[PDB]
Amino acid sequence: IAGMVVFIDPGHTSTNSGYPEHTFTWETGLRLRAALNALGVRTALSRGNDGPCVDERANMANALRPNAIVSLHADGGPASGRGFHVNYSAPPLNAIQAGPSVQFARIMRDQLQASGIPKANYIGQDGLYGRSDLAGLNLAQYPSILVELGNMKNPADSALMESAEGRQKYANALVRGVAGFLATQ
Ligand SMILES: [Zn+2]
Repeated sequence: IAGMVVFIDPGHTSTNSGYPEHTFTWETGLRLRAALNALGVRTALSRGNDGPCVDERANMANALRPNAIVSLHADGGPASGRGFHVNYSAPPLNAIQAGPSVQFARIMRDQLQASGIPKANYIGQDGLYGRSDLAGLNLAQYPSILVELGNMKNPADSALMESAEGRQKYANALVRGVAGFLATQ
C-alpha cells in the first residue's frame, strides 16, 4: 500500500467544556496523517491550520485523484447518543460511489468497531449511514466516506475527544480502516 494516495479532510459544534469540533478533527487528522506516512502512504490535508468551503475541498480531492478520501467530523446530538457512524453517498451518482466507497464504508465501520470505538446507538444502522444529502460525498469521484467519530455532547465521547489518548485511539482505528480499504484496492 506504500505510494497510494489518501486525502484527509478535518471538518470545518463543541463539547460541553467548549473543546471545538474543528480542533478535534484537526488533531485527530494529524495523528492519522502521521500513521499513514509511517506506512508509506502519501497523504494530504484539506487545510493547513486550525478554511476551504465544500467546493474547493471537492476540487482538491478530485484533483489529487486519491485512492481514498476520509472526512473527519464529530456530531452535536442529544447527549444520550454516542458512538460513530460512517456516512457514504447513497444512491450513488457514479460507479465509484456505488462500489469502492461502500466497501470503504463497511471496512471502516468494522475496523472502528474492532478498535474499541462504539457504533452510534442513535443514528444510522450498525455504524453505517447511506445518505443523499451531503454535498461533499455526492461530488466525490474517488472513494470517499465521512466519519462522525462520536457525539461531542455525550460525556463519554467528549471524554475521549478532549483527551490526547482518546484522540490517538481514534487515529489508530481510522488508520486500520484506511489501510484495510487500501489493501483491497
Ligand atoms: Zn462537522
